[PDB]
Amino acid sequence: AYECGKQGGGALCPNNKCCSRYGYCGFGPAYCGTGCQSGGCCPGKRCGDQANGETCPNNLCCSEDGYCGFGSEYCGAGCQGGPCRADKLCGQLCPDNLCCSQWGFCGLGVEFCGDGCQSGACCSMRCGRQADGAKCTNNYCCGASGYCGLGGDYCGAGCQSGPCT
Amino acid sequence: AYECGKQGGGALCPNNKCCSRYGYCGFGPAYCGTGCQSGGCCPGKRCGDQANGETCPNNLCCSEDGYCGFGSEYCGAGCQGGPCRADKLCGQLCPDNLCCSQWGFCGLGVEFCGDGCQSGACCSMRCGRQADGAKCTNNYCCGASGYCGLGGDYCGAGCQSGPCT
Ligand SMILES: CC(=O)N[C@@H]1[C@@H](O)[C@H](O)[C@@H](CO)O[C@@H]1O
Ligand SMILES: CC(=O)N[C@@H]1[C@@H](O)[C@H](O)[C@@H](CO)O[C@@H]1O
Ligand SMILES: CC(=O)N[C@@H]1[C@@H](O)[C@H](O)[C@@H](CO)O[C@@H]1O
Repeated sequence: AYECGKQGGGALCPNNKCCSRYGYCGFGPAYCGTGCQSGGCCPGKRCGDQANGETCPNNLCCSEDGYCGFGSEYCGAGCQGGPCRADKLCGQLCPDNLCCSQWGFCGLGVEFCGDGCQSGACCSMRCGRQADGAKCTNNYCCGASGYCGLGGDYCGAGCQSGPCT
Repeated sequence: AYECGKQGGGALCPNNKCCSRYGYCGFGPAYCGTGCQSGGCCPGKRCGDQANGETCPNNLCCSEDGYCGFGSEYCGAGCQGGPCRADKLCGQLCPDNLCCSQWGFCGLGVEFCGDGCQSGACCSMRCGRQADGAKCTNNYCCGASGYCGLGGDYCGAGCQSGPCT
């Protein structure tokens, strides 16, 4: 019956819906208040230096104060994670599986994850016996066909390297 | 069994994991490629004026070209949805259940959702008998104890107004 959070296999709710302490999605104090696991919690979840490095769920910004949210107070000056307004440098893996572009910035989409992607959720990174025994980054699995990724297709049967099986 | 997407009751994957066309979470072409439903799809999902006004899942930015991603190319100049680097005004709902602050900016966290929150995922917006008949915004439900929210706790038993079931 569960939808989200520790009860629901770590799933997130769509459209910033809060995951309650009990593992269901909604808005209002029952969901977003005490025990809120993810989504638009109020107050925001604790993040960054103020929670042992933990990033914000649902790609929220981590404020200078170490709360999760959106707006200039969270993403602007002093932002310490999520889609901060500042460019995010890498080369230092990108947080939360963001791609590190060939030019050393974090992002998602083909400019980051496509040609020249260094690490993170690259579109098409080759590995294993199809790529000279090359390893995957980010502790991803090498799939049977010698592509990097995660999930059963890469970590399951035929997995060559990384956290197989 | 299913984790995400249409098969998984609309759930998102954590940490920008792609939801495959079959409703499981992963990375690599099988998850992020053709039929990717959410997460760090490659290419990015279509969005905004190239997708009938659909917003990006997982609070990705919608680029001026109508793709979902992160980085300056997506959130910077031309950004048409998600956590764009530009401040977002409201007064005129916010997208994606973001709170419209008392000052007329969209965001999440207490500065937006707390005291003076006009609409969206407000922390504690009063409604119903306890608020002299006041209506919720966003087509939220007014719960039994007179707060605005969504989910079973608000739309279910005791729901006073909005789309009660
Ligand atoms: C794909 C990539 O890494 N692009 C970056 C861009 O995100 C960043 O804003 C800019 C800063 O000068 O440098 C590059 O163009
Ligand atoms: C395309 C898609 O649904 N991929 C899933 C994969 O994520 C999952 O972990 C595995 C176990 O069922 O096999 C599937 O095909
Ligand atoms: C809580 C709130 O609405 N704060 C906004 C801030 O997010 C925005 O960047 C600024 C623009 O001038 O106006 C206010 O300070």
